[PDB]
Amino acid sequence: PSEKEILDALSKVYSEQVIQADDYFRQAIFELASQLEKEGMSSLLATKIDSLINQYILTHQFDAPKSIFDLSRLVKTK
Repeated sequence: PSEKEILDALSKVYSEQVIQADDYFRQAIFELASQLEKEGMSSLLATKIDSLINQYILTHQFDAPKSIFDLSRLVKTK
């Protein structure tokens, strides 16, 4: 479960029309992916993406594109 796979999974989520259409989630994902790219992965960052993706999933009543669930899965693993 590598630093790059998570970064790519973030980018996949970021590119989603429903994420692009929403200024809070778009920027949030953008910031987390930049922190990862810059500093690498961490416990903390894992926690932050987890919280953001939980928030996205719950806010949308489990109606989220596959990539969101894919990302969610990856950061849940660690």
